[PDB]
Amino acid sequence: KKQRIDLRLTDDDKSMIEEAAAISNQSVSQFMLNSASQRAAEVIEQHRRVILNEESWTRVMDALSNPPSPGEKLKRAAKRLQG
Amino acid sequence: SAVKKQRIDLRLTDDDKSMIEEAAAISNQSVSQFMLNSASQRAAEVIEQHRRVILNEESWTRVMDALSNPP
Amino acid sequence: KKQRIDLRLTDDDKSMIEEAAAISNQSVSQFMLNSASQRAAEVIEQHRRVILNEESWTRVMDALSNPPSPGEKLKRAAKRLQG
Amino acid sequence: SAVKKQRIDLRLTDDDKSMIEEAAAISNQSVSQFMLNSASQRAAEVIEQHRRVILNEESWTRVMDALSNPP
Amino acid sequence: LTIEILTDDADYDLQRFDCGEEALNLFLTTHLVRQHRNKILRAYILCRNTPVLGYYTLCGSCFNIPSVTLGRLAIDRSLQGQGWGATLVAHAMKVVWSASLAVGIHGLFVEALNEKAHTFYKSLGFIPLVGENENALFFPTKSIELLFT
Amino acid sequence: LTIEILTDDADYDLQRFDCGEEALNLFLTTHLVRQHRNKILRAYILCRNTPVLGYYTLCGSCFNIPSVTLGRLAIDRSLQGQGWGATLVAHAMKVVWSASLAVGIHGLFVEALNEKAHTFYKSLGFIPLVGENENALFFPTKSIELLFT
DNA sequence: ATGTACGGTAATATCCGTACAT
DNA sequence: ATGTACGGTAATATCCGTACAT
Repeated sequence: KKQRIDLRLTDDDKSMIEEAAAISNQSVSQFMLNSASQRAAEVIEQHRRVILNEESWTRVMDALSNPPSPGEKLKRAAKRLQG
Repeated sequence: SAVKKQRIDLRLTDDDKSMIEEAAAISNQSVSQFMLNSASQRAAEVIEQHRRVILNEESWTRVMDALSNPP
Repeated sequence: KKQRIDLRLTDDDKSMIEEAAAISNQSVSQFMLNSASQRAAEVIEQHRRVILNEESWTRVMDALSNPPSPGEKLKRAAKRLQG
Repeated sequence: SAVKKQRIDLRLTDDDKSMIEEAAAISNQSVSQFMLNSASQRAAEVIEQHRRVILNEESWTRVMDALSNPP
Repeated sequence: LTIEILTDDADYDLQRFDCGEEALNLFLTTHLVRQHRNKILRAYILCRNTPVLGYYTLCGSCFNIPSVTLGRLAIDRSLQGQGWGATLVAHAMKVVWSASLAVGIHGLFVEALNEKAHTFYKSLGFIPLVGENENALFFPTKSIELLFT
Repeated sequence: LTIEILTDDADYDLQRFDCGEEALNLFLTTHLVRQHRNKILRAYILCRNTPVLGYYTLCGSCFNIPSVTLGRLAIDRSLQGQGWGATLVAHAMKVVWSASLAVGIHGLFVEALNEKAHTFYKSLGFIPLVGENENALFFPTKSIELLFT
């Protein structure tokens, strides 16, 4: 609404972007800014983990149900933590 | 290089700019080199993903025309 | 490009449609016509079958590999077909 | 009933009209009763699907603020 | 009684032919002709030599692996039972099988919305699918080739 | 040597502290401060009482079940080995565990991009995930509660 | 060369008006 | 009442021009 982005590009690049925008029933404005801020979230937030896997999800759930006892190295590190 | 220039001018909210420019700098590239690269890869994706749709329509109409008469 | 669709609706309906279009970064033109022709394909083409299922897909693949012999009823129907 | 009217006017390709009006008649409803119902259900979907995104952002910023200091 | 594909000429008629299910009769009387004319499906009718006592619809599909789908099949109440229904299924299989010889189709699906139809198609050799595909039954093109030796 | 969260005051400095991996040093020297200031992550640094010999980053996440993620952890080459790295992991676990007492978090994930790091986190008790999650290791909040009795 | 940046006039496309029909 | 339908003027937003910088 209030800010703007200005860039320059090849007529080949513009032809490709415009063709795909038309295929998407979109202006190059909305195509560019969508394909930008939609792909930019993929960068600025790695705050999601899709563990979905028959073994991985079951490992996580077994950890939640049966919590592994803290190992020797973790206990020694906790001892080294106080200071 | 081998190519020239031709501009595009779009308008956003500054809160959307922030999220764009941050990811641009995190990918070590200018706002232009970000926006354009992302738009171009998206554009190639939905330019081949439509070609496969057209292929599907073609083969469907082939099976459909063969579901009619013996010839 | 060349044709048009004209309809009338409630101001409540219009408020909802406009809000969701704004959330989608779209005009009510593209939101309406997309959400229309995108959902209309779901009606005018039941030409796809997503068998994806551990049992169903394996049944289909076992049919393709091991083709079941034509049953008695199918043979009698084939006999009744000629005429 | 209990409600009034307020129009929307959009323009398409006749080949897109065909696909819209056919599915409208197949669902036994006018072009208006099709277009509007489909748009409204889509609109409710992407109006609750955004509410869940806002909820996720809120709880994420809660966990983030708690990942800072003891208080 | 003969089975033939719908003729694109106008004034075909053949009004009412009750099969028991109101949905199938309604589809026959208000959707079938236009969808055949508009190439949405291929409609085949079983009627006498004077001009209807049955019908079925075929539609190309993908499971992608290409196939053909039998969505609707109806038989008049005066022709009680499965007999001419099974004969129409055989006719559709022959059509799909010539089409496979022509362009390549690996199977035929069939839509079964109630348990009576489910058992009917199961008596013909269709394999029952499960899950989200519970209403769909499948028969390979190899079995159709076996049917016609 | 003490561990403390990054201070939002300007001119903090503490330039170079080579850990062996150029990517982690680059992230420390050109991404960490701004991303902490912009609330993208929470950055903790291990340095002396004069003003850096290590750092780690925490970030809230969801697996949806809420959790916390350790994306980056680096230790200077003058502090060779796992020792102060494991101590920093314990510090991060204590932070995540107080945060779970506050708002509720069920676990901590950790990013391991090479086999040395994979074995390092495996020696600390993290459970190895497989498939598309091969580079992610998990530790429950119950085990962290066990660590601090 | 190109990234970033501001604004003014061309282009568009959003609205009403107007029509007859149910 | 509402579905279908045509077009004219308001609105928009697409373009250039113009700026200094690398």
